[PDB]
Amino acid sequence: DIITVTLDETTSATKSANADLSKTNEAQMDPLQVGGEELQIGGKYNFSYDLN
Amino acid sequence: DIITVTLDETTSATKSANADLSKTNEAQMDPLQVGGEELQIGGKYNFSYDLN
Repeated sequence: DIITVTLDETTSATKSANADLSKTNEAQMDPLQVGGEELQIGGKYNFSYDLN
Repeated sequence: DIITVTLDETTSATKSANADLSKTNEAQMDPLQVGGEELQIGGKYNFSYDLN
């Protein structure tokens, strides 16, 4: 038996995925000055730091 | 038995998170002058400081 087929096909598929991570640090301190002079810890260490 | 499936799928998912921290200090004092002369504590220390 003869049967006619209408070819009408349309398929479409998409997918996506993304990720992000970020972190930052910034800590800075000038040498501490008390009494007109620069404070010293130990023998050669200041009250200062720098992180980045 | 023949069953027709209509492919209609749509999924979407998002997520986000962020954080902040901040701190600052700024203390400054000029050398104290009383009586026309610069006050001295101990033998060599002023009344001044500088923090940052």
